[PDB]
Amino acid sequence: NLRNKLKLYVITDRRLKPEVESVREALEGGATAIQMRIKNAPTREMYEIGKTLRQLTREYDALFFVDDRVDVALAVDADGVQLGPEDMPIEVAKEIAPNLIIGASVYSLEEALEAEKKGADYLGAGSVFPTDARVIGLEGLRKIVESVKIPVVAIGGINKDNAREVLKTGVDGIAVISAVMGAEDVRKATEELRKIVEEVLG
Amino acid sequence: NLRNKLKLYVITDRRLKPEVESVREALEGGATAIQMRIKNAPTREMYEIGKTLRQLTREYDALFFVDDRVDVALAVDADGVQLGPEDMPIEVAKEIAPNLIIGASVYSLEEALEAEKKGADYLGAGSVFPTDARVIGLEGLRKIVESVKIPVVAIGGINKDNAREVLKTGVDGIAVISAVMGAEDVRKATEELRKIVEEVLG
Ligand code: NI
Repeated sequence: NLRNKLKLYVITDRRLKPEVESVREALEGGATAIQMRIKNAPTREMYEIGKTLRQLTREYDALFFVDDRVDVALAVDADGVQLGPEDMPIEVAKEIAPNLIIGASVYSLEEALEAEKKGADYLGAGSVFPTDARVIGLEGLRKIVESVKIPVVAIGGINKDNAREVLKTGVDGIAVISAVMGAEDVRKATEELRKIVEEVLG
Repeated sequence: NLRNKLKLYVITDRRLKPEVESVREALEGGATAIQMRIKNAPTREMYEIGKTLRQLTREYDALFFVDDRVDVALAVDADGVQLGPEDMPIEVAKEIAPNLIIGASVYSLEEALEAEKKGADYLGAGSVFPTDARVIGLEGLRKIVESVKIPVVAIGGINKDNAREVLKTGVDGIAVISAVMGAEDVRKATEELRKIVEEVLG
């Protein structure tokens, strides 16, 4: 279910590659979850791209999340929304969007446990490595994993050279941006990471 | 109902004045509707300000709208959302937020008729005068008024000097930004406009 489909979590970055093409390649390569993350674009544009990503993810039986924007997630029938300290409070998103899966970006053990208490469905725990400027490291990531019962996706500076050490901490998934989106060959970059995920998680 | 509460429609602009302070003064001055219009702030901030303006508007029995953001409108229990060409499509907004009043920003007769057809509850028809920079003029405003059955609020370049001529096109209300938010005394500017509105519309 959710826990399994969070294993390889790929986030868009139009600074690096256009969303639709890059998501297609990531999905070809074995991404199990996609997050649309668009910093500054009109709502209509977010909606149109979101509709396309919702179709592609469905074609590959992948989960689809939108960063921040609950309106957009609702409008495109996304599986969920990712929420951080500058976003809609968890309890409020839950009220207005009771069927969305809520991911919470957390940067400390206190924040992890609080997000879980407020009803987050999974955590994005970071930043594991330098990339909020807070860096939790492998040690901090491991402590969050040990303390919470909801799924935990590691994030922050994760790539093929460190993915194994990250996955050894007990997380359910890794989230990547640059490692995939900034690659010369997006699909191959994703395949390399998915192999490591399969190797460590089983 | 809606039609009577659209008569003096005041829109925020933090480029001129902060929202909470200025909305209090406009409500004191007789604004009947307030629209929160914030560019480039975090969702958390939009939510916090929205909650305050929701409370304020209720205290003065004024309607409360949010520009663009259906998520924010839902989260703060606003009365409605205003939607333009770069925003969520009307039909989609109605699907995800079936209890919100929908205002449509329209800049032509075709846009007016299409928005009404799609189920807009009222129109923001403009720009009447120079202040999306499209200008429709008094004749274009009148034509819209003659052609649609839903309430029409005029917008764009409106002030105490041209407000009567605008009101004589048959609109249900006037929307102002600079005339009130750019005034030295926000309350007094709003009082003046409200009087003009009451005197023409009766
Ligand atoms: Ni390909």
